[PDB]
Amino acid sequence: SLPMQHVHTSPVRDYRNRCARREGETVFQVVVEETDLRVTALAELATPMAAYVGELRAQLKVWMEFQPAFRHSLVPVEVPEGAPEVVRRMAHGARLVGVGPFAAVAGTIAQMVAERFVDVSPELIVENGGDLYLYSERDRVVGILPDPASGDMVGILVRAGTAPVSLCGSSARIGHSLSLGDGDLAVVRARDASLADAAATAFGNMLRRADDVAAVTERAAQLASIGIEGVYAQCGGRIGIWGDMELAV
Ligand code: NA
Ligand code: NA
Repeated sequence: SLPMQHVHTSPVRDYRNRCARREGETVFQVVVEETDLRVTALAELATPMAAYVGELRAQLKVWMEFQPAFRHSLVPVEVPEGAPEVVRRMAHGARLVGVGPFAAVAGTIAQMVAERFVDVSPELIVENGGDLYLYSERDRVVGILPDPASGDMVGILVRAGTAPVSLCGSSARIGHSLSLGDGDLAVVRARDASLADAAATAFGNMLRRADDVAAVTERAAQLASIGIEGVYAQCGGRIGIWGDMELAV
């Protein structure tokens, strides 16, 4: 789904120094209730991946029973050391940009699923709605939005060697207004998907009019020291880009 879909290219860089074993990439869907993943891997992992997602989901359900204000908080929430990993990572990402833990759920799940299986699939792309986690040794292009006029896809380049990384977008579907120029969208790049996902929410919230685009790229630049690597912001015909954001068309 757009935004954040792997788009197939032949790479200019491909630091896999062997390419025996695995050039064959498989693509499958992991669906567990309302968590819906699209995965590109070197092995067939749908089954163990659904079991793992099921488990992360159970932990959140249990944590929500214990901390009733967690699910709908619009502000940072304190969590103890004994809390589940998924809960702690979302809470931390949300606290860095001053939003609620659930603003980081989808990014957190994509990165954790990816971390759990990268050992058996060193090429691995986990797409969770508008959030995407990538491990890779070649150039990869992550599609953001189509250009209706051009007739084709606009994406962000993740150069070989720079993954693992998150690309997290402020909207999950398109959209209905969502295309190049048209419709509000923030996309955030960071190693920590909890931060990228919470930031995409914070930046999304701040995009109300054209003039807000500059407030987002400026704010993203302020957040470089806590992990923010780049931002793409679109609103009201204005497009602003900060940091490590090279577009491929
Ligand atoms: Na997507
Ligand atoms: Na978010």
